[PDB]
Amino acid sequence: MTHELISLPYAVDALAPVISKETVEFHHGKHLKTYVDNLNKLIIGTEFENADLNTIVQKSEGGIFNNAGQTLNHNLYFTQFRPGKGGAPKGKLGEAIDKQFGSFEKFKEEFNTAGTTLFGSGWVWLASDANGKLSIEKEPNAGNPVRKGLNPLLGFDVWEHAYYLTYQNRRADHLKDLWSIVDWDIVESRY
Amino acid sequence: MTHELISLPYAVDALAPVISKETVEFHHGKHLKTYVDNLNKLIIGTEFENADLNTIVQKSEGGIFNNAGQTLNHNLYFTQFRPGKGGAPKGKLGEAIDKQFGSFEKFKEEFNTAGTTLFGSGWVWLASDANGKLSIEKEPNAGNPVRKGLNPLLGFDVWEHAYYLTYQNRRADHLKDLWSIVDWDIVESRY
Amino acid sequence: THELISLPYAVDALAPVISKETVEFHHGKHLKTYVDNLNKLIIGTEFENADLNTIVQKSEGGIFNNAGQTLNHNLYFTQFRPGKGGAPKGKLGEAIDKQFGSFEKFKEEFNTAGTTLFGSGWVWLASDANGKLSIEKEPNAGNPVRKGLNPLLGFDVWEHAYYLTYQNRRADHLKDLWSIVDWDIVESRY
Amino acid sequence: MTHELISLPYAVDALAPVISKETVEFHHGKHLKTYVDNLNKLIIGTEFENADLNTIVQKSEGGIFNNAGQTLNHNLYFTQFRPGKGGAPKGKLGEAIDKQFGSFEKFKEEFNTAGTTLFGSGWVWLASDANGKLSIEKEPNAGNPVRKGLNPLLGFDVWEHAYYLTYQNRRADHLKDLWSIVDWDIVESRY
Ligand SMILES: [Fe+3]
Ligand SMILES: [Fe+3]
Ligand SMILES: [Fe+3]
Ligand SMILES: [Fe+3]
Repeated sequence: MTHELISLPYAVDALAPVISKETVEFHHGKHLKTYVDNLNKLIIGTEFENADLNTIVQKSEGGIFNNAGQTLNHNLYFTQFRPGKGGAPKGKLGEAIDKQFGSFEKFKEEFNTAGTTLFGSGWVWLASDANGKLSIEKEPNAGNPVRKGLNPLLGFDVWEHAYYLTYQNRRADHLKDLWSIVDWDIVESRY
Repeated sequence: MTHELISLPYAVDALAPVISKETVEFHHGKHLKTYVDNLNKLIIGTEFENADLNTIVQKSEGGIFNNAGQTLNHNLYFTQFRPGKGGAPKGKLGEAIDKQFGSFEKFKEEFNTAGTTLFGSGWVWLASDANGKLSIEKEPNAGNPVRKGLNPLLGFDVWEHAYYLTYQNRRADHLKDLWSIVDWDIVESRY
Repeated sequence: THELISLPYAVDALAPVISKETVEFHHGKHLKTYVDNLNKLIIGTEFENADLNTIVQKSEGGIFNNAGQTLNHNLYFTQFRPGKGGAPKGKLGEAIDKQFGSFEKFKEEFNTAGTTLFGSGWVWLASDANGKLSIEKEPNAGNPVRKGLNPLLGFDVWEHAYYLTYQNRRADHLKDLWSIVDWDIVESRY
Repeated sequence: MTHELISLPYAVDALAPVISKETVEFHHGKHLKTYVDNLNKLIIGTEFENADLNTIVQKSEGGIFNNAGQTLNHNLYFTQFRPGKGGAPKGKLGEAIDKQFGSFEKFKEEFNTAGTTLFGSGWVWLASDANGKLSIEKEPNAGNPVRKGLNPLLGFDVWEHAYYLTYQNRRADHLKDLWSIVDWDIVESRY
């Protein structure tokens, strides 16, 4: 079986200046493309050869997991952003964030802090369980909450390639700027 | 007339990371407010009391010119930017830039270079004469091309307060980044 | 070949008037550049082996900009010391007093001059041959030695000198500077 | 004790193009400075306030360890390079390599492979034990062989910030180019 490189729902420069055209090209066209190609080559002749992506992330180990996890991570990452959006979440998700975190602003800083204190490469995930309970997951390297049976809602990539060309060492500034391009209509639909 | 501090056509954090929320707050909320306040003070009891800003900039000198010039400069500066824009110019302007500079990319390095070589405080302006001929004007301090009878189209502020909080001494990096927030629709409309 | 002067104090010694981050950028990046540029530009010119003062006195354009800024900062950074301030004594103390009326009066005029300078520049306290004092407003890279005067005390009003801590509050910064001025060093220049 | 930011034994642009002037400015001037500043702040009032770097790396945990390990890692990193060097090792070290590795070229490929396959952020270290035995240690994130009682000889930084501005995703290319700027006289002196 074969996994495909996702098509971006927007132009490569649609997310500037928070995510530059150059970053999109490298992040999507080089990094993600590599994870997809690796995954495809590594699952041949294995029990994951014909499994759906989520099943692979939940059960694989080693190189297969690293590539499958990164593939799922970026697929979700790239499709949750849209220019001219941002703002705050409404409806179901919006209510749960206030109840569990007190307010959207309070949740944002906890999210940002989680992403900033994650040492090295990794991901910060907003996830939920079957009951709708929200949690903030700090996932080192290729980690994803589906491995814990959780539902990944919003993920911020803190691997340096996600922001280096524009922010260099200023990861904190990048995380606070990312909220401006989050399409909550897409995120709410994952809840 | 009473010159007013213009309202921003976007949110204070809309131009991050090229121009951060803090910088917009000080640049617009503090520096520009001071120029407007000083201008309103100095023209009292003078031939400029009831003149429009453009006339003041073309005919004044000394303190009146310094504040009038900075007011006009910043009013044009802040209104020319937008997030999710950038790119290249189109229409006659884009056409004129190619015809007169060879290409947009050549225009940029030439504009960037003028900005980086300006010693001290100043502005670099893309201006047009009555026939649509373009020129790059290096303006020390509060200078503006309208003083030469030209039409100011796009201006980059290289006073250190425009980029210090984020870039410190790296003026060149700041200039390179500015292109990503230029709303060419607005600039084309001035042509 | 000119060198980047060595600070006679720790980088965080002048905080908060001049923060640790500012000293690092002002001295470690800005001054270094003016020096690296001055060395480069004078190579193969009549100023290749002249002394800094003569360069600032005869230079033009690029060479002068970097020369004036190097001399300017050299006197700037070396005129401060933590826990000093106060008032001037001896010769200079009497001069200022006689020529300005009082020290408070002088500080006032000096602050106004610095707040008034539009754009980038330096406000300088200079002295002529007969020890007559004058407050010189120098745009950009200017320095009183150009006019054949003796530079005693200079405040850097380029925005990079205070923006990290004071942003647009230049006046507040100039009022605070007096607290870290080492008058003993200023007297030694008069 | 207050740890200092090490002085570079060469110009900031001496290592270009393998390590650009900008990468040195960001890598040494921003990343290393932050790790040092952070370390100095965290150790105050702790059992490590007066301890030497190696001791801190060997016994500390959490944030102190992360910053101390990165400080030690980078100090050895920046000092082992010199323009106009490279080549192969000689002496007791050049001998030990050829011996337990086959040849310098065979050690190189092995080292390169270690660095390219380390997933996420980390360091690849050539370490020596008490008897002079050589080993290639893959250290994730802030790891250093000193923590294991070994002697660090040559370390390549594979955190993306070490090569992204110039190589972007091409880590393998960067590791290949690193050999050209290694000063074996320095390395040899550590054995
Ligand atoms: Fe990524
Ligand atoms: Fe400005
Ligand atoms: Fe300065
Ligand atoms: Fe590093």
